[PDB]
Amino acid sequence: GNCFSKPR
Amino acid sequence: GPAKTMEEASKRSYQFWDTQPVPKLGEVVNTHGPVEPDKDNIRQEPYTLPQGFTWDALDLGDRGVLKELYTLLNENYVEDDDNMFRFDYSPEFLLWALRPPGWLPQWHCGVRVVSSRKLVGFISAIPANIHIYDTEKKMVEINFLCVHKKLRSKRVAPVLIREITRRVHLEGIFQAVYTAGVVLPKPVGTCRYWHRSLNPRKLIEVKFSHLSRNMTMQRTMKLYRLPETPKTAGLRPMETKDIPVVHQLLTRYLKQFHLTPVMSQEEVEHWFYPQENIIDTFVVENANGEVTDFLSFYTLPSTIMNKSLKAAYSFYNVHTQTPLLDLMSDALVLAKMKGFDVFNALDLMENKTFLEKLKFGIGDGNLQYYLYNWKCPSMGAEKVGLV
Ligand SMILES: CCCCCCCCCCCCCC(=O)SCCNC(=O)CCNC(=O)[C@H](O)C(C)(C)COP(=O)(O)OP(=O)(O)OC[C@H]1O[C@@H](n2cnc3c(N)ncnc32)[C@H](O)[C@@H]1OP(=O)(O)O
Repeated sequence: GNCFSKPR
Repeated sequence: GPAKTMEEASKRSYQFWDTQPVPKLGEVVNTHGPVEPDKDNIRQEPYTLPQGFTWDALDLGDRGVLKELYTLLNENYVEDDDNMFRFDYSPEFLLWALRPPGWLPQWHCGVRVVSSRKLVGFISAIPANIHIYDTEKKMVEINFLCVHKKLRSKRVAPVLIREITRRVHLEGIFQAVYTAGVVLPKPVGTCRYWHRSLNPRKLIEVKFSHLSRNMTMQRTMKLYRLPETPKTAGLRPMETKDIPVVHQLLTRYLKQFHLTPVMSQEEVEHWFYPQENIIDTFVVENANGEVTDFLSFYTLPSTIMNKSLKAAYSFYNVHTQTPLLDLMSDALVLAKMKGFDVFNALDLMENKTFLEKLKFGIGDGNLQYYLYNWKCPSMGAEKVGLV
């Protein structure tokens, strides 16, 4: 299962 | 509740995972092999669900059932740290991820409310041959664990993990691989997501990203600006005749890492033969007609909880004659040409050689890689070759 990352 | 850093996790107590054949969180691992002897007899009965819920295997060839699956996932699946974005899995995409060669319908495990038959839970298993260090073993890749929002925190996810394990034990498989955004016992490797902007304004309005300290909107656009056309000679979409050589290139290039898949030519066709709005793959045919490199990225848009955020996810990129930096640069160009908003890539494999040079920024999410019932030393991101 993925995770939703995004720019720090 | 969930834990996102290992420091956060080492305080937590794992009522379920302490009962599972996975190495404990603090345990240093220097052995090589399973945690559990293979079981000679497997429980025939399904596990007991809480009163009012029943097991059901989902036949994704029925378009209605497949519609129930994505509706469940598109309303209750993975969200970001701040609850602003949620994946938008298309039906044709889930068929790609859930019916690869060797899929079994009893591994499309769903939970339905008895009275209403409403789909409220799901978990999946697809077969995969995994190379871990110096052992090639058949495992399953567990994906799409999902409990409906109205059923959360009622210990239904452990039941799903047990029941899918039982259904995989029945086929004689006793190991599994899987990823997650939270920390459990016990990560064999931690990979960071990086983000390369392609349309800076779209990601700033939607609040995916933010303008850096002393940088206007104008400068940010001139920064991430890209050529209209790619620069590698002989770049072209992968075709049927490229299935053998894409298998060849990928089979070999993957051997330098420690956690990799092992794909048959039928599996290489499935995972890499292009499908619009699902998977893209471009090969590099040189001046002699030989294919020397290929890049690939899959499509996964995200609903914005407030249209959609079109994301491209780096898949497998194999270089032998083109420099990986040029390969991945053209990948960014092709993603921009196709209307994507952002190019997401992990720091696994050789990705750390280009992430900074190609204007990727770091993301607030790590992807822990886990192995079930297999005890081995952990590795760094550069050794994880499994996307
Ligand atoms: C031989 C083959 C074996 C095959 C099986 C291999 C194992 C597969 C393992 C699973 C591969 C997943 C692959 C993917 O798809 S990872 C993707 C996970 N999906 C999501 O995050 C979607 C949004 N969230 C949800 O749908 C629910 O919140 C979930 C289902 C995550 C749990 O929401 P809920 O609040 O209803 O949970 P609970 O109270 O019923 O039960 C909580 C217990 O489960 C532990 N937990 C929490 N999150 C995860 C997680 N993400 N992975 C594994 N375990 C998790 C939790 O710490 C606690 O255990 P412990 O802390 O007491 O120990």
